[PDB]
Amino acid sequence: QSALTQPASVSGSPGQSITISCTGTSSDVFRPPLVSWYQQHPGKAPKLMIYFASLRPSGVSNRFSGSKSGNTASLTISGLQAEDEADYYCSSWDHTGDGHVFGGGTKLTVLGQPKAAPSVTLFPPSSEELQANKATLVCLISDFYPGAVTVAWKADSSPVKAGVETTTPSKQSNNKYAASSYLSLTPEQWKSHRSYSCQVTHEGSTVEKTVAPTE
Amino acid sequence: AFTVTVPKDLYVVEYGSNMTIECKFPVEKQLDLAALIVYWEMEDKNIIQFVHGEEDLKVQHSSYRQRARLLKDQLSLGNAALQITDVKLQDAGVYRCMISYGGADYKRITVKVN
Amino acid sequence: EVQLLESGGGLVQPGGSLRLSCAASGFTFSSYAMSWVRQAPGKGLEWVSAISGSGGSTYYADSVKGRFTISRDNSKNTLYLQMNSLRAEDTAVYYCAKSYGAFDYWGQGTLVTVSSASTKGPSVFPLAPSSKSTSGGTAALGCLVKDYFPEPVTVSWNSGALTSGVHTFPAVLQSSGLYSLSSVVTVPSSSLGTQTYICNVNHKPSNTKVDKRVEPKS
Ligand SMILES: [Cl-]
Repeated sequence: QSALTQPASVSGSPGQSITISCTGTSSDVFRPPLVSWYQQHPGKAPKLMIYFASLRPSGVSNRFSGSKSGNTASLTISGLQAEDEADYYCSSWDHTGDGHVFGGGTKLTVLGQPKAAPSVTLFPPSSEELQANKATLVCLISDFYPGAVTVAWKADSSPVKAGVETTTPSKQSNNKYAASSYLSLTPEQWKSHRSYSCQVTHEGSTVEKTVAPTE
Repeated sequence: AFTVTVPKDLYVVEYGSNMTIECKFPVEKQLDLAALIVYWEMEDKNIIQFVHGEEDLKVQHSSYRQRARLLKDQLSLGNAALQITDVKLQDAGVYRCMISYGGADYKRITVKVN
Repeated sequence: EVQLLESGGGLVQPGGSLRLSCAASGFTFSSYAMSWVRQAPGKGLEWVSAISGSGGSTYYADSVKGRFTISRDNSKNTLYLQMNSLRAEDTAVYYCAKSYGAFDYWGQGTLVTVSSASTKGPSVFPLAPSSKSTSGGTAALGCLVKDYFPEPVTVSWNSGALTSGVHTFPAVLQSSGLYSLSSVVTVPSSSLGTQTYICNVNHKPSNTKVDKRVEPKS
């Protein structure tokens, strides 16, 4: 439970201002003139955006500015761009002047993004895997937006609910999404069907791929 | 426990005169200015930014331009001294020094102008 | 340029010990206070510990007091975090951070997993390109990294020579408690049969390094 409090998420149209607030739970944890802000992109380390509530390090875009008022600190992003989608964290020095505390983070969403259909690639079990008496169907889903899909597997017309493992969608560098689904089957099951299908539905539009033992 | 102290929390200054306000911070005799950050502000207006051993005047607020300076000879002694020349009525208000030198702390100083 | 390289992470059983190290360069190490900041998978940043430039003063978050010890070697420019009596709650990516008014530089982090589950290296299988559906333009081939624990695995192509068009998917945590991922690359369909494609899989927790040659099926 983070000592500093910020919004869980913030959404906004591009080419527009957006402000994330930071506040404390006491004086021993939150001192506005000593507030820092960090940007963190998926799979990357945090980056210092503002320090001492309003100071901007060398290299940070002039679109990022910070301010304070009362027992509150704020991060303002001017002229919102798609690359600004990241998690933002505030931090403050504690009462001692040696320790630190962080806010719980804020996920920034840039709402302009156009819809993108998923690109689906389905792979049959490799011959090497079949030799080890195992079989896995690999369904790779990428470049879709928004980040919500539903995956359904078919054994030549019949829905398959057992042996399926699907990831939750994750944000890619281009701000689109990726996800993957895996179907585990015995080599006997793979050879006892005409084919298998991975069917992905995205915003009421279905994209299906089919693979067979002889294809 | 990094602590910044002030010899005086209130200064009464005459219009047109020069004023020097101070914040003190702990020095360990082997002073490294590459680790020291000194920031002076008055009502959200940037006055001084001493970072990486250099005064960054590129961010100085208009009124404090060419009138405000940090006395760099005092930094080695653990003193952040802001000198403002030709004091104006608009210079009256609450000033704050934020110093980082390992740890970090801040103090407020009020200025009254006659 | 300023560099902070963390090392020492991996799988630890609960109650076990681990030492992380951070090699710093590009700055006068002894002039700056240093910190360790951690982040549990999918969660926020948590400050862990700080140490003054000389090493004479150490500070800890209440959650790690009496179990973790921060230290530094100002001649080798190295920062350490000795972790003892590890708990499942300590599972996180641990970052090394330089303190200068704020954390101006961060390392890339090292993953620490505290669990009673045993390590298991992955099995690697090629995802052969469809020479059955060739004569188009672009072909997709891959590498299936199956049934490993704990995270992470790194995947490269042709020992780092092939980077363009590579997509390595995030792992799927299955009901077995094991992870599985795939890495794909799209290449010109005219290249197949002439160009060699090899996926290099590294799973440091288990000491597994596998090179797998991906050939068109036919
Ligand atoms: Cl914290």
